[PDB]
Amino acid sequence: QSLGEPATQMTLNKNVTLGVPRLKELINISKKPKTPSLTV
Amino acid sequence: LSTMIGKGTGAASFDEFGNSKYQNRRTMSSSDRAMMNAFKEITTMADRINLPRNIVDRTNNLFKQVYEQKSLKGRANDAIASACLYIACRQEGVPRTFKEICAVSRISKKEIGRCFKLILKALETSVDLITTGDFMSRFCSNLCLPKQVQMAATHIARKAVELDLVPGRSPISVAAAAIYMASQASAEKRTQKEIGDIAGVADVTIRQSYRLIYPRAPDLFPTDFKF
Amino acid sequence: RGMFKNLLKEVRIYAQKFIDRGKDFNLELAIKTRIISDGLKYSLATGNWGDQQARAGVSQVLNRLTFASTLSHLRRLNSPIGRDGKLAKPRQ
Amino acid sequence: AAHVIAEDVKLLQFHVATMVDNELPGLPRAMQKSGRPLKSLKQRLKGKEG
Amino acid sequence: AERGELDLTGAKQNTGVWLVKVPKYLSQQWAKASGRGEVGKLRIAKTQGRTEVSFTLNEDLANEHPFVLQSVGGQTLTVFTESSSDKLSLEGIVVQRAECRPAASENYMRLKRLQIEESSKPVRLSQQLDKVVTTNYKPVANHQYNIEYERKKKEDGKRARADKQHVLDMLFSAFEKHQYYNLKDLVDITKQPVVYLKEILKEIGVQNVKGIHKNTWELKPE
DNA sequence: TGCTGGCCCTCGCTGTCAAAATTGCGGCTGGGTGCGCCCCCACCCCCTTTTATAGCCCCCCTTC
RNA sequence: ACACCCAGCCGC
DNA sequence: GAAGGGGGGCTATAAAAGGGGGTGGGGGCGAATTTTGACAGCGAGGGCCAGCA
Repeated sequence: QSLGEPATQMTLNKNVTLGVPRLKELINISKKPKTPSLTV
Repeated sequence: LSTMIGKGTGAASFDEFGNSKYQNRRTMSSSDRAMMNAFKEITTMADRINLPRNIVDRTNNLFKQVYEQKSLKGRANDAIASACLYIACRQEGVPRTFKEICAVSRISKKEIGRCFKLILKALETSVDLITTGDFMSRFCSNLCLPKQVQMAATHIARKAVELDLVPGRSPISVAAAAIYMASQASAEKRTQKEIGDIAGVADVTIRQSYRLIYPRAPDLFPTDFKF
Repeated sequence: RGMFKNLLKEVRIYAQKFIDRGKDFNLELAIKTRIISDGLKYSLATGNWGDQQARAGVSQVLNRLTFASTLSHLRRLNSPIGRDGKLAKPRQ
Repeated sequence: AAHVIAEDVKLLQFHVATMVDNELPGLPRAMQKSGRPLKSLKQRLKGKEG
Repeated sequence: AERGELDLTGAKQNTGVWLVKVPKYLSQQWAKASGRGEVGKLRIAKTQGRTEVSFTLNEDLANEHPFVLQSVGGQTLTVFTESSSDKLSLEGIVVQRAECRPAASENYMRLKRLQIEESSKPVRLSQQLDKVVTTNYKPVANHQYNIEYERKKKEDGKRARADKQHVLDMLFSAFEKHQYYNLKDLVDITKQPVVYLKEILKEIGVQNVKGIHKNTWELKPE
């Protein structure tokens, strides 16, 4: 609950994806990410 | 207690020839099928003359009592159906004529008369004798006549019944005679053919009632009519 | 249109049933007045727009709460996009 | 006939199945008179109002 | 020389014909003329670098139609004929295409409106009845179809039970025409009561099963 | 005796596809309802006939 | 006096 | 030929007789997305073998 309560406050969907779709893409292992990226 | 098997969503239920291999057998006895067809006939018969559903439900009640009485198997179910329609129309105080039932039924007047005679003999009930005043409102309204014509014709019919000008005459004939009375005294006028069309009695019967009711005419009229 | 097709099918079945036996048929009893008078009633009453998988909620009870409510209910539109679907584009 | 027994046991197969599980693909849903697909055991246990 | 042959002499002569589009009122006036001999005059005038084509309606037919030429080389058009003697022929090849337009600019629309009134005549709309109908389901003691059918069941009569020898001769004579028969067809041909005919043919005829339609009877004694 | 390339017989990565499941929490209200059909058997009604009774109605005849 | 189905609406 | 008129048939009441036909009853004929998972093809591989040297 202390993780998912900071999920009803940020918005939905030159940067990678971020927000509730990122949370859904992280807690699912998501074999096909929408914008996977490196930092070299 | 039953269930219906519907059409298949997926194509995995179809055989090589189609036909989906799974369909409703719809057995539901024979007697229930007969009652269902009879109720369908009653509804589509009563909708034609626009009867309220209370008369339809009373007709269904009489049909179920007759069908469970088990005495009228030798006659067409449609005859018992129209007979129960006549009984239910009688018992609500709004009787229809036999010809009006015969118009919306596939059955002759002889058969419906005999079936009505057997229903009253078998189910052991009593029905009120018809009076002329029951038909007056339907006849005037379907002929599109105003309220003063209605009241005058009803008064004429009831006075002709009580004073005894018409021994043994049918109430339908003297009712249409009272219609012709109220019609041929005002601005609007109705021809013999229209009266026979709306009443079912023949024009000869209207002339018989006319020529027999014509003496003592002002006594049959109400107090004021605006001649 | 669909219900007149149904009525024509019904009078066709009736006319066949009294023409195979070899006699004329009366047209007045042939036409079932139940069909058109009941199906339009059923569809406007229930809001299910078909002969019971069809569109649902087409017809609603009028919102007599204030005059603005009545006008806004009479001048309303409705999209068929599945209302539970977690889409974003058509709603904008 | 043997085909009568086969079709009847296949029908009873379908009815026992749709008593146990109704939402499965392929077979048509068993329904009451006038719509309303009947609420089998899956429809009573799984989902929000289960 | 054959029925299907098309005469091609018109193409060999290189005959050039004109195909022209005209509006419908000109066609109606030409139909009303019924081929009296003359419907109008076709005028052509060629300048040093341009041409001008027009048609003038007959004064008697009325009681200007400029022509616009168009491109032809996009297609090759030729005209053939069919005769009542089935002798096909080719008239020629279209070499020039034109169209006819009215010189009336503003008043012509009025005629168009009148043609709209001529075209909105057969389209038909629902009406409102002030009074609900009276003559529906008129009270009648017996239906016309019912009284005709009950009348027709009086003189045709019920099927009288006949002697055995005559119905046997009838059934074998019918068997001579065709091998198999349906029971309802035998009842119609022999004109006998169903139960009696069934009793007679039980002795000599026998049911054979056919899965194609139903179990039917055989009139053969063996 | 060691060496060689043919196909046999086994494995399996992979594309696409089929199967099957899920898709916020709570709540107040009003309204509607509750396949497709033919054939073969028993059982009953009407087919006749007679006659009284009378109103009703079809059909033909007659009038002008 | 219900039970499904549908619709509308409330708070986040 | 439209309209009014007359004569006659229809309706129900009982009852008997036999048989044909009508009727009802039973039975047979045929608008969105994920992960797990298998089907089916293509392809390479170790093995098995007759022939070479």
